[PDB]
Amino acid sequence: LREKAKERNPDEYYHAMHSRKTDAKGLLISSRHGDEEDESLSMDQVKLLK
Amino acid sequence: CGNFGFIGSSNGSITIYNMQSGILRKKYKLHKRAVTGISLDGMNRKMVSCGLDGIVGFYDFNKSTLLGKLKLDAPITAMVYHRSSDLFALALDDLSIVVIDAVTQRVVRQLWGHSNRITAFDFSPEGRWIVSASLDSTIRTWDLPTGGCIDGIIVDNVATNVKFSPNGDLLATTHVTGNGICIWTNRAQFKTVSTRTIDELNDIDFNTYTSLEQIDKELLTLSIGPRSKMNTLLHLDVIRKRSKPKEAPKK
Amino acid sequence: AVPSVQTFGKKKSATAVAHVKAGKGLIKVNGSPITLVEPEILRFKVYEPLLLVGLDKFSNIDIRVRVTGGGHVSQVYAIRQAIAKGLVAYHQKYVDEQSKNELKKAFTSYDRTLLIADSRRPEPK
Amino acid sequence: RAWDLIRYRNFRTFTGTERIQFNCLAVDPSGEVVCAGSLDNFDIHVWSVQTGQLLDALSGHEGPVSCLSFSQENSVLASASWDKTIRIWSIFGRSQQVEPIEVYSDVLALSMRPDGKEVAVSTLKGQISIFNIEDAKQVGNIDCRKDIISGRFNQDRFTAKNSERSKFFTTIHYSFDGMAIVAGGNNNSICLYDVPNEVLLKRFIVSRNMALNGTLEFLNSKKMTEAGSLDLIDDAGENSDLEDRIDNSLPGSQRGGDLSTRKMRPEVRVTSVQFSPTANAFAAASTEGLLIYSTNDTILFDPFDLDVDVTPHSTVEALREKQFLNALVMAFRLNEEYLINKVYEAIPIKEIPLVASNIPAIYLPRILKFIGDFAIESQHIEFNLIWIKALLSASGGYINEHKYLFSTAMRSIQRFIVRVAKEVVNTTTDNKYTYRFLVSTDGSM
Amino acid sequence: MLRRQARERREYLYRKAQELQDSQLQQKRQIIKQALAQGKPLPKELAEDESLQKDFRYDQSLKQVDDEYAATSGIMDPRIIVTTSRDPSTRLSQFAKEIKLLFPNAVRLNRGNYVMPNLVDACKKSGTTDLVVLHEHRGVPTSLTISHFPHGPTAQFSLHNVVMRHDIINAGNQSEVNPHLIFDNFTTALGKRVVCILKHLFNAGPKKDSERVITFANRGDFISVRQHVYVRTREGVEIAEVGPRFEMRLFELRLGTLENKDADVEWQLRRFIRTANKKDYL
Amino acid sequence: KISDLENKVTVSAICRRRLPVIMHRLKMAETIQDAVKFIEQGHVRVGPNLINDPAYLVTRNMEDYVTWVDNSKIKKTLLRYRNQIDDFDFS
RNA sequence: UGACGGAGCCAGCGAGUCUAACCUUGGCCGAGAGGUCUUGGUAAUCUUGUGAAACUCCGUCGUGCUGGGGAUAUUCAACGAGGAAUUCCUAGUAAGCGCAAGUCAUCAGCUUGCGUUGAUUACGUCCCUGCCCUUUGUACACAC
RNA sequence: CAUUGGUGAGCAGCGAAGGAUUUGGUGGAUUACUAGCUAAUAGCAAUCUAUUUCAAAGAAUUCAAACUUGGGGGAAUGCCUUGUUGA
RNA sequence: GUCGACGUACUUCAUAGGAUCAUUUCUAUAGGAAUCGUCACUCUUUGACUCUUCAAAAGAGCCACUGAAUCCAACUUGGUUGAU
Repeated sequence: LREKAKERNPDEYYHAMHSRKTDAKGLLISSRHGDEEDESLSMDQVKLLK
Repeated sequence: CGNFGFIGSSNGSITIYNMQSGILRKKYKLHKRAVTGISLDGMNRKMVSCGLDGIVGFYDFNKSTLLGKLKLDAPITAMVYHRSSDLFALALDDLSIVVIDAVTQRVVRQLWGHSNRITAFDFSPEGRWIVSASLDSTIRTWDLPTGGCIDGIIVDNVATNVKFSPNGDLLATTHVTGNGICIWTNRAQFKTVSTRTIDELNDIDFNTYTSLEQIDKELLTLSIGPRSKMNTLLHLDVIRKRSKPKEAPKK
Repeated sequence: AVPSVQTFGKKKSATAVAHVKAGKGLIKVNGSPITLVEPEILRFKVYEPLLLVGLDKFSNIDIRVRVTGGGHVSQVYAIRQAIAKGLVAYHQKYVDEQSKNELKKAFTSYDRTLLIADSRRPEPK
Repeated sequence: RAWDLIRYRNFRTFTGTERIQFNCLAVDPSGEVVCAGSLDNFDIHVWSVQTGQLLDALSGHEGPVSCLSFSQENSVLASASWDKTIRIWSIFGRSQQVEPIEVYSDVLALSMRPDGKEVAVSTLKGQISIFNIEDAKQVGNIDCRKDIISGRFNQDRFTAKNSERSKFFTTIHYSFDGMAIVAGGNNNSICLYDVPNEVLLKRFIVSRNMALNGTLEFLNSKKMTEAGSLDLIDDAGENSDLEDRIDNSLPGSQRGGDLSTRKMRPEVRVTSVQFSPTANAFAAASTEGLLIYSTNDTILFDPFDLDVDVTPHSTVEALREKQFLNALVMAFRLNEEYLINKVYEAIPIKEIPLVASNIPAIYLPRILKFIGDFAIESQHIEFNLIWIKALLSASGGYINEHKYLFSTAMRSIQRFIVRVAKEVVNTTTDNKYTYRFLVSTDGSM
Repeated sequence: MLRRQARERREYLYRKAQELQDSQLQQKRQIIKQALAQGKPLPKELAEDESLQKDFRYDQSLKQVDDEYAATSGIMDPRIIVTTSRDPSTRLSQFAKEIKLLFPNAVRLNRGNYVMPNLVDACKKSGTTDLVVLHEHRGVPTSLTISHFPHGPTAQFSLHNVVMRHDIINAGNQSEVNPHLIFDNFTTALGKRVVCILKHLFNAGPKKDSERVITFANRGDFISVRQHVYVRTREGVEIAEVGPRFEMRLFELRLGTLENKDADVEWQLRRFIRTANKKDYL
Repeated sequence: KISDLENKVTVSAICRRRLPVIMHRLKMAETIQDAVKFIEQGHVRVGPNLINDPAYLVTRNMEDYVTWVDNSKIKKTLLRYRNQIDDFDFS
């Protein structure tokens, strides 16, 4: 892993770096809910659940 | 530069906006009656304003100072700034055209001859002439080097607008009647016209000086011809030996 | 949804991220205001991006700076660099380019280390 | 390699030791040392010219050395490279001193003031930054990427507004008074600025040929069809003979040689700009040729503090009344070429030095540059040399303490002395000596 | 030049892996070369492969300093930095002075607040070739590390019987002429590797009458380093001792610069193995 | 070995040296068709100058300078993915 | 440039189921091994992450050195920035400051890292002390 | 306590018989404007035909023509060139 | 410390029976099986076509006229005797 960090090549574009994002310290945010769900649900969904 | 636009209001105040973002940048308050002409240098360094109280203000533009203020003898109706030669012309109310440079702030020509209010005027693109048009149904051309009127056209409709092309190709006038734009071509783009005044040293009238053949009999003087004739004469053997082809042609 | 701009200011190991966006005019370093940035003798080192160009540039935008790393003087140099080049980048992107390079000219006439750090060193003689 | 322009011989050839290809050079003023930089080596190669050896390899850039220039006065080397860094090397005399100035983006075309005080670099952002050399801090920059005409190519599928192909200058050059910069790049605009005010003086469209590629910013939408544009269709087999039905263009070739071997239209670009050292012009190496742009004083009435009493009529009255100095300064305030020529020829030889000593100092570069551009082709050789002798004797200390004002008016004068007058003097000298031989010696049998 | 040097080291170790992988074809091409030379029959494995012989038609025209030093061996003079550990004592600063006087084309760099990554980067883009980092123990210098910079090797040594020229007497000034070298019984391939490392930090081609000499004499993995000047008499040659003497022992030799310690080790001292003290250049 | 001059010289080797394949091996695009689309859209410069056609052959020393143009949306989104985007230098 | 007494604050290294005292006083259980509880003394760069110190602020003092047996419920060792000489040193450098680690050699009577704060003076010269090089210009013009 | 995150409920402000977003089609520009057709010194354009035919001119031993082939090896039968036998 | 002889030890090398395919019929064998001018239906495989996801990127650009779709406001209708 240290060698891969030495050979990152910073001109590395993927299409998944639109959806995936990064916290303040620089590490990877992994959403602990789903990735087939949504974490925030809409107002009418909240109306039905409540 | 295209960055700045200048508004001159009828209460005498120049406001300077940015053309990209549309907001007020500066606001000069010199005049008290209506500001009828604003222009600026080709280097965005000195601006010149003229109001119909008859004062031309000269401001520095980068610093917001004024460099000076010059009081003319009539209310000024229109300014045109020739930007390469830094000479701007004012149509005064006393039916004269005051040509004044912005560097040293002097009246450098004053053109008289119009009988009614000057509707429009414009500089030649080389800045040698100024063509004006006025309510006496006339269009005049002034050679501001010599300061006199080169040509005059009595045109039946009063010409309300006069503009030169930014090359020396065309004059465009606009009259009181007629929905179009009248277009003239200057014949002095193809020939040379005499700067000799109309009313109602031929080389100096045609702006030339044919250089005389020798200035003094005790002065050495080369030939009137190409400079290379001496070298051609002195080395025409080796030049032709150079110029021969590398092998003999097949006859 | 808002016009916003992010810049970075660095000295030795301090680093400061400045987010500039349109707002009411509040300048906040690490949550606290800019008028609390210790060691209090270099508070004018932090202030000079504001006083060099006037507060009328900051009257319509709100800046926030997050500063980690470094020491006291490296953090005030990171703060002033982040504020300066963030104001320049905001006036580039959302205000006119004439005010952009007027700001660049003013900061560069004061010191261009407000905008470009001195980064890779030494010299092997 | 070095070329004698007398005997037409390549007398010197300098190679490195690493087999690299050189992209820019810079010579000493006192031409002991040549210097050259590559785009694949990150070093600068320093050769002596007297001997042929490799004197040094300067190292310290971490990117390909895009441009080199020696300061013409204090002889300090300035290199600038794609690691976003301009660097100043004190080579001569025990220093081995290096001063690196960082800059915002990667540099292509550094240029150097004629007095060696400042250096102007062009960057890939689109800017021209100007730095003080001795105190390595930026004096001022021009933001040039919005007065650049970048046309749209035929093959590309992105507009000329959003293109990043040519919105920067790959070649810049100082004027010889140090006050202006001409600049060109891979675009069809060349722009010149005045570096005190950092404002665009004028922009020149270097081509309107639609046969070149990057000329039009907006391409005619009639030519864009349901499958491709109609100008990317090769109609080369509709040709009358085989030698232009032939396609011998190997595929991914850009900037090789032999225009047949590239398959695209030739793009429009300026590869080098330079100002003229003697007369108020610049040359630009475009794709169409060496475009030479020059002013001329025959047109453009541009006076210098005339008043209402300053007139061609007034000037010839002062000439006829033979106030010769007043006629000369009236013609200078008119700044009219025919009037200056008329007064200049009407002043007699008896009082050239009185007039030339009483010329005011603001009209000195005007009379010097007039005498240069007149005397190159005028026949009055002794008259022009009398005027040059009177001006250099009467006011030749003002010239020496204001070098860069008369730096292009004095180079135009010694373009007249060594190029027509010295050739004539050589001919009369050879005639004198052949006479002395042909009558002084013994021809008997 | 970051990306160039990374991909250049990548291509070099790719080529080295490809050489050790396809080095069997070199020796079996050698077998069929000498089979053509003396007309002896060819083995079954080299006799039934048809592709190798129709490559041998092409390959019949095929045919000291090693891969890191081979490109610029005698072409270019070295450039050495000598630096101490960090916050050094005065006797280590005297020793670093003595080592920078030992090696010509060496300068000395003050060490303090220099991180070893950006120190290595500053050296290998300013164009230096070797770095000598010296470590002490209460004055007594205990280690020196030599790093050859265009991704070359680092040899780490300990120093053992150190007597210093600053410590002895005012015996005068040094010579600083390009010396002659002496290497005594460096016999193994590690011995030739250490010789090439230790001697490509001297200038190529001294004078034939260059009157100072410096010897690296191996005595059971303890390289005695002495430096002598000489003047040849009528009966022998008279040796005077000048400059520091020590014994260096190689304990590590790896294949990268100083910064990483992720480099592949070519050799390092197995101390606690069962047959440790039984062989030399172990 | 010189048998490379008959065996290993090959249109696929000259084609692996093309610009989109260099790109895809440098991880600069996820596939060769994506690399073709990106350098057709004018995102990729070698050195300073923008390269516009796919067939461009990239030598060994000239593949160190294959980057994106500045003011690229792709450069902006990779910098803002790692939120190292500094808007001072436009990306 | 101090001494007390509070307060604000700012790092970068470092993550092996691995990291860590000694000597006693006694009670109870047990066949014994021992277990568990209890107890005083000595030693200590603590223990894995949070945190540094120099620094900054706020109250208070007020600048002429050290000894044991004697004597009530004074006087007999060193030392207040270190002589002659001597060594090293040119920018994130000298120096101040703390914090971690402990990597097959070396080191814990310490060694190596890591950040924090950060200058003065040279940046010329061969005059002195030395060391080196050359003494046909060769290499192709021009010039010397 | 931050969201410089999504979804909503609302104010202030802006605010002329409404506002916003998206999209299909057509027309005009995207180079500098001398008119359509044909068998063209003129006809036609409502039509070329029942004059559209004759005459003249007009034919290189160039009776030569792949400047057009991915590399190595070969070419039974072809094909090319040269000679040859028989007519 | 070098190379020969002897001795020792080690490595490698066999290639036979039968079937099938390979000749625009026929691989040499009679022990084998195939010669038909289309009508329809069902199931299956594939490729385009349009739209789209991972998942973006770039828009042959401007202006006018005309049609459409959606979200608000406004009006109308149904609606706590019950809308969603």
